[PDB]
Amino acid sequence: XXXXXXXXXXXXXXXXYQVLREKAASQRRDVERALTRFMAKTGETQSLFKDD
Amino acid sequence: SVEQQLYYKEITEACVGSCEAKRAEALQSIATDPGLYQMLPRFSTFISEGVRVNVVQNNLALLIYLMRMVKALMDNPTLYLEKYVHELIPAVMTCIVSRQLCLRPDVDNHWALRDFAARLVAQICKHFSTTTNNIQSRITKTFTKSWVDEKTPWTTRYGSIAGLAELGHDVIKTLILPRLQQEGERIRSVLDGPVLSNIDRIGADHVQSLLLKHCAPVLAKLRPPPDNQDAYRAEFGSLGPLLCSQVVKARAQAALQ
Amino acid sequence: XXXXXXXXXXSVEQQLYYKEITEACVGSCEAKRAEALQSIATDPGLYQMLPRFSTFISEGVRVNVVQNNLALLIYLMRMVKALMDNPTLYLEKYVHELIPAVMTCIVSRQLCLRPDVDNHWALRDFAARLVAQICKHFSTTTNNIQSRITKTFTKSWVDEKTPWTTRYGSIAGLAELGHDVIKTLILPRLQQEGERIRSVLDGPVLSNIDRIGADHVQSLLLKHCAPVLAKLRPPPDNQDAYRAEFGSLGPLLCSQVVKARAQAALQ
Repeated sequence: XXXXXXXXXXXXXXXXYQVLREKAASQRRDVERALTRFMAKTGETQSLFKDD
Repeated sequence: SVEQQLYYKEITEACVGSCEAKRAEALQSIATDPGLYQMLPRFSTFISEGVRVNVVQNNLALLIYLMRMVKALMDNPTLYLEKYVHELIPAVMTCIVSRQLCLRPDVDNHWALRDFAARLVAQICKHFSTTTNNIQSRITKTFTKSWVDEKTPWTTRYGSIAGLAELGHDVIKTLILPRLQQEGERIRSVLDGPVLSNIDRIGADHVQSLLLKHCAPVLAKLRPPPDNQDAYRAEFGSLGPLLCSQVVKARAQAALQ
Repeated sequence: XXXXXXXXXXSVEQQLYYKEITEACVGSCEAKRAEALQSIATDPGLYQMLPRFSTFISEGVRVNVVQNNLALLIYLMRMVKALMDNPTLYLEKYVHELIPAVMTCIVSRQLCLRPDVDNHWALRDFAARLVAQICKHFSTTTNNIQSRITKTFTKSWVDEKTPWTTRYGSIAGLAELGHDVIKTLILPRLQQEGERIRSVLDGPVLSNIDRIGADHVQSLLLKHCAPVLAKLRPPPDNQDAYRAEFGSLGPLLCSQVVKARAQAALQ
């Protein structure tokens, strides 16, 4: 079969349930902290310590 | 959800508005993002179509904004940029095109600043010629058909020379060396004849600047540094002896270590 | 608008065939080894289990250069040999992520064990032999092959205070380039490398790893360089020829000249 016949490649299952929703929720946390850092250094800023 | 387009909203609005600290802070934001993707498809799509807009609109400030945006996309050590690169590469190289349709004067040097963008090109290909090997062949054929022909404006020739320049060493050694002298004669025809195409005049002038002050070191390696006037004879006069003078400068820069 | 999911260049069948290729490249049974070697060298029209194959073959080369393991080295280098003789699969477009792995196999620090550097010299011999098989096909074009590898080994030979594995790999690669190559190169490097010999020999206080290494290296490259000047010079005046070759070649150069006269008498 290694020369004559052929096959088909789908190649991406990735269906690991808890791992999937870990990916999604971790990404949501990322976008949270990203926009936080952005408007953090963007707008009027007051701190918790001095100069953070 | 919501925060997707929230983040998208304010980072595009900072990408367009000229709040310069917020500008640079958005750039360092994108550069320092753990796990900013899935915004990436909409991101790049915006980049492509805003490029087309500002091609039609000829707003150089938005152009350097988008180029810094691409630079920031490049500098994530998380962003597997791969599958989307086919949108950036037009959006890159079309910025190395446009039909001289801004105002002239300073834009020439801003054309030079678009060569900054050409730096990005090499900073693409080093990470992305990993293909069923496609990318470098594609871009170099593109620059080749750019570089060879006539009916080729100074925007086109200038930026193509710039992109090959950013591709580096043996690109210049193999590809720019041959019709070096012929395009030097093209500029010599731009020289010494008519006067009032000063777009084209100063265009070819900082073309000469690109050629000399990028193409010196490969000849400094190859051609041994006697015979300045003969090197002018060996490389059509005009680059010499500033070819050899810049070669002396480059040998000094090498010996400075 | 979400596009249809992709499909690779492979089939599942031929990628499992590829996995057989790889694990036979691992293969301890030399029957499986030779089966793999013949399967490489005589599958024309394969062409599509090309570069991906060769690409992280070269990546495995880098990783095992780090791992410093001669068995993976000899397996990959005979693999590249069998790649070189499968005549349909043209090398040109896919050259430029392969040849540096060969030269990294040439250069240095193939150090599994210090008493076991012995096989690595033969590895370098085989490697430079492979480079010699490369160089007869590709330098018509852009001269990466001849000019870059020659100037590479040139400035590599110039590199003082480097381990002698570098020196051996350099001079062996220059040896494999040909008769007239060495005729150019080891014309001054005859007595200059003789100066290197008697810097090594009658040299240090004690470093017998480096002593025995560089000593057999100099001996190997001596009698391997010998057929050039044997074809060049007539075999008269061995006492003068040792003066013409800084002494240390004498009379091992003269013994090799006697061997060359014997090889001529075999004709």
